[PDB]
Amino acid sequence: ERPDLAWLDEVTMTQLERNPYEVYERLRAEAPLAFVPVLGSYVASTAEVCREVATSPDFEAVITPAGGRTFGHPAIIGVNGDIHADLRSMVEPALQPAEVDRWIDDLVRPIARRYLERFENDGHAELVAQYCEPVSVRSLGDLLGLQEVDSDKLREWFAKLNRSATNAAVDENGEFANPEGFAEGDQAKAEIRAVVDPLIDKWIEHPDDSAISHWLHDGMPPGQTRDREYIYPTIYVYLLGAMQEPGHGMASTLVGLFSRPEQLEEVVDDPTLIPRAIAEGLRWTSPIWSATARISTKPVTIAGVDLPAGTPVMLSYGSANHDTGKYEAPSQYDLHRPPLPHLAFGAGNHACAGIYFANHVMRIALEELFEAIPNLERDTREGVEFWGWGFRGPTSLHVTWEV
Ligand code: HEM
Ligand SMILES: COc1ccccc1O
Repeated sequence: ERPDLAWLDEVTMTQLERNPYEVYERLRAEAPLAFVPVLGSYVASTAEVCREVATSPDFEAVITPAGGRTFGHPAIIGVNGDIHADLRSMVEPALQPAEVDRWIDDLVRPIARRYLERFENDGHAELVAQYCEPVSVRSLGDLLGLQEVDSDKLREWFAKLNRSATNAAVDENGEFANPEGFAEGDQAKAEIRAVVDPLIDKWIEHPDDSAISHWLHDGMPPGQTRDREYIYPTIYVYLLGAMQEPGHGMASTLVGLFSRPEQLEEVVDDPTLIPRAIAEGLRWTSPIWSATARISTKPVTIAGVDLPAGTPVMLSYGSANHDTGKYEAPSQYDLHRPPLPHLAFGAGNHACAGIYFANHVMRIALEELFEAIPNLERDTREGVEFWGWGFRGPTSLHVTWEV
């Protein structure tokens, strides 16, 4: 235990979920690599340390403890070597930029319009539930082959998997403090199995253009498919973050723009600025805030800390994206910040595989929103609360417009 960091013993899991930025501002200054007792792990808080660990030859991926309890093996985020190479080859075809550009407009734009048509003349909406989450899940769900799974159900599953995979608190002995918090993750997985097993049965015999059919068949000898137990953990990884994060990025970008009314006006007037607005939104409130980790494979010294082999380090990219070595007043959303590197998609061989797709989902969603409701305003009678340490985003976004 590091003596000058004794204050970390009193940091709680609830504090980090409600708002992790004050604790992490101290970590960035005091200890860029620091052991946080309630998380049971070293955490990397600065841009230099996160990028170093994520790209180091002396580290490889490891799943967080609660992530492992939630996803099992081989989750694409938690494995390395030949298995990781295979799972990357499995997921990459539909995410290739030239491929996304073929069909992303015809996928997302009619989905955004469908959800907008439900409320665009109301004069009020809660955009997280009514727009950002539905467009995110319906887009990806259709790409995957889950057309028949309602957006309400996809939203419920990612919320249960989020809480399970971020159920990280440990007690004085390093044991999970809230073991009952994994039960709703187990229940989501059981429901997913009941829906998806018959789809896999069908795709094995009758392949189609759905992404999960391609995960079963691509790259395989004739008449063979990847075993469903081998792909289900990556299906679960998708049904948490890939379903959740484009909605979170959309919504955080909107909260940021509302916080800078002159910048919201600029972006509504000039939608070619939407990609810049989104990149700043991701830096400003990173959707994947501290959900992944790496483990040393040899003894290594990082940020002055001598780590043995086998040491996990959580990558708190959402903190690294407020590093004041890189950014001026990072807690302020600013469209006009210079377009600098950021870590909201991670780094290294385990960096996000879906960046290009995700950026287009968020872009098309915001384009359609501002076209439909150009006089959109935040409802300032309602607070926006952000929640989450592992995955972070606004829990609601009440808006109003003159009808
Ligand atoms: C704005 C939305 C998104 C954000 C901010 C985001 C961010 C991230 C981050 C931070 C990681 C971990 C990287 C690391 O540990 O260094 C990651 C991993 C990953 N993401 Fe994205 N993600 C988003 C959307 C998506 C979508 C929509 C997909 C799929 C269609 C996707 C697929 C993946 C995959 C497959 C991985 C695992 C990569 C690996 O471990 O090799 N992401 N993402
Ligand atoms: C793409 O989904 C994830 C990325 C990182 C950690 C958990 C996820 O579900």
